[PDB]
Order: sequence, then structure tokens, then C-alpha cells
Amino acid sequence: QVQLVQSGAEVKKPGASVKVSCKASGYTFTDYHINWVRQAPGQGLEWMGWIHPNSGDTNYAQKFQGWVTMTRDTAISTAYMEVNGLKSDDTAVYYCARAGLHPTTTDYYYYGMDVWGQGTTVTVSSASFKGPSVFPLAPSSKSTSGGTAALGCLVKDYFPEPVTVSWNSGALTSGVHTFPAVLQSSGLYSLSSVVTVPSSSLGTQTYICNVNHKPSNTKVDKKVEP
Amino acid sequence: SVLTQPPAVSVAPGQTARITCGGNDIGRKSVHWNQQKPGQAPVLVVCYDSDRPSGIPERFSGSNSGNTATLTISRVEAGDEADYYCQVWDSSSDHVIFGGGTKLTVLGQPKANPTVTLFPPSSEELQANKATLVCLISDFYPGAVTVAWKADSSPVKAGVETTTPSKQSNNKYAASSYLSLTPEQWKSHRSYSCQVTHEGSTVEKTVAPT
Repeated sequence: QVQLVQSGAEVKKPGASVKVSCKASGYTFTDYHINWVRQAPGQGLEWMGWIHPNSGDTNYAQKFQGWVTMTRDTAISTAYMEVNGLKSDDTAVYYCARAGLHPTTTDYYYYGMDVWGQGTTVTVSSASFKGPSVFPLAPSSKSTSGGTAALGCLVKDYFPEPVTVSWNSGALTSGVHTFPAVLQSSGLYSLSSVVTVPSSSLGTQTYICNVNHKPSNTKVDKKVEP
Repeated sequence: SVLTQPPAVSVAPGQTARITCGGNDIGRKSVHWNQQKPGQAPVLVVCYDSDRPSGIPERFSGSNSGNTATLTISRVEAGDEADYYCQVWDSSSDHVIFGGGTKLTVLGQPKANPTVTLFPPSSEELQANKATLVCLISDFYPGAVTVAWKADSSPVKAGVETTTPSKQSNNKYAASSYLSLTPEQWKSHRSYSCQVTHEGSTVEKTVAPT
């Protein structure tokens, strides 16, 4: 049970600094480098650098040197990564990893990574708790089956998750598709909910999406007209 | 130094997946391979070109020679579906280098084409001095899509936010993409288009301020 225990998710304003921790257990902290790797949402792994807890020696990747700091505290077997001047493109999962793969030859004198921590999410946003704006998505039949139409509600710019959407106070469930939220660069979420209904019903039946964002104590019943 | 990986590899269950990692003189270096499943932290699956750590099935094998290292997964199972990353150390720069990652898709059902629904900004949103185009994508398999937006004839990259695909109740995938504009941008172009590419084919919808 070699394990790295990383600190919890953080939400930071642009310009701030964040200091994430990585505590070793199940082995002797000073025996192995700790590497740091970050991964922006949907993107690949990017190596940030390493620190050797024995000597304190560091190796910063070019892309991160000068605005991040790796440190360690051997008394409590913990390594730290501090990221400064945070911007929205610093939103990422920050991983530590133990360099347990010793070299097998002095030609390739590199200690590779074996055990990874679970990651620390850092989201950089100018977002406070914010209720959404709700807009109608007027009925369209251009990409539904014959005799039906799609209408919806756009739930824009809220924080944090979740937002729930019902239709006609729950009486309408068939043909409802609520799409999971997008998380935007601003650190605000948006989502959409659409229901496919009979086109002949547009003149007679009323359609209301019931939007509830409990974290901001906001509810909206938005009527969606043709 | 750069490691070149193909972005995507698809196989049917039981088949053999081969994932390449190109690099000048990579055969001189020891290549390690990570597997990263959706949402998860990377795990080592191949160490030192061709060894495997404890607990990793022996259908995970690697080779390294010349300018190409290869991860081979025999008798592929659905659980193998993940992003795979090769890694090397570049002594001339003292950098650890990761490949770009390869998404291995395990094809558990036949291809299904995306349905694309595109909504223009609402008049009410425009009155609030904002404009959002909403591009909804549904009923596609495998769950991998790329979305590109155009204004008139030209690509637009500013203001686009796209979700990762997510499973529907019918076990096909859905995603959404949003283009944020100013009301002036919306009103000044002839049209905007959402272009959805899935498995080599594109479905494009277009809306206009008119």
C-alpha cells in the first residue's frame, strides 16, 4: 500500500496562489522523488517538475519554472506544489507521483513514475455563488421526427452545480433530454434541457421548464412559447 | 523532444490494440506506459519497454525499437477503454516527456450517427446584451465527437465551450456545445454554423439573425 494522499478541490480567483499537498504513506518519503503533473480538462498530461525529498533538489519544467514552487516537509512526509498568478488556463487536475521506477543503467539515469496520487482539482474563476439566467429555446422541428418539435430552456451562467430542470411540474417526462452542464472559462456553468413534443400541441398545450438552483435559492418557471 | 501518439485507436472486443509512440532514437530510452480511465488518475501498465507491474494482465505488452515504441493489448475487453500515455525522459533537456495520449475505444455496439439540434440566441437574451448559440448533439456511438463553429465562411474559436460526451438512457452518447457572442457579433454576420464531426462524417446546422 504505497499511497500518495492529495489535498482537496480548490476554487481560486484569478491572480491568487494555491498550494496543494501530497502526503506519502506506505513507504519512506525520502527514498524517492515526487513528480508533479497537471492535466487541463480534456487535455493530456503535462509534466511540471520533480523534487527529491531527501536533498530538496528540484527540477522545474521549462513551462512552469518561475511561477510554481515545489517544496517538501520531511517531518510530515508531505510535498507541496504552489501555483502563483493563477489564470483560467491554470484550471486543471494537479497530480503528484512517486518516482519508484529506478534506472536499470547509468546511461538512462532516470527515476520514472510508478504510483500516482488521485489528483487535486483546481478551478480558477471569478465566480461567486450565482443564480442562472433562464432563456427559452423556441420550438423547432428541423431535427426531430415527423410531426414533432423540440423546445427547450437555456440555463446560463450559474455556480456551483447542480441545476435541476423539470417540465410542467413533473407532469411531462416523455421526450425530455437535459444535457449535463458545460463548465466555461469564466468558471460558470451552463446547461440546456429540451423536450420533444407533438407539433399539433404547440397551440393548445403550455410548456414550462421548472429550473431550480438550490445553491443560490433561485427557482424559475420559464414558459416556452412557439 | 516530442513523443508522437495517434489520437484515437478503435478495436472490437477480443481484438488486438496497438498504440504507437514515435520519437527520434526512442529505442535508446526506456518507455513507460500509463493507462488513464475516464475521470481517473493514471496507472502504470507497462514499464521498461516491455515489463508489466504486478496485477496487470499479461495481455498488456510493449515493445521498443528504432524510432517507435508500441503498446500492444491482446484480447481487448471493454474495461481496457481508456487514454494511454507513453512517457520518456529527455536527457538533453532534463525533461520528462509525455506522449499526447491515445484514446482506445472498445467498440461494444454498432456505430450510431449524431443528431444535431442548433438554437439561435433568444430575443430575451439579446435584450440582456448577450447572445448564446446552443448546439445539442445526441444518439451517437462511439462517444467521441469534435465540434467546430463557423461564422459566414470562416472558423470561430473564441467563445466556444463543448462538453465531453455522456451516456444516455439508451446507452448512446450526448454532448452539447455553446458559442457565446455579443449581440453585435450575432447581428453583423449572415449566419453561424455548428459543425459536428463523428467517425469521419460531419453534420452541420446553420442559424441566421433573420
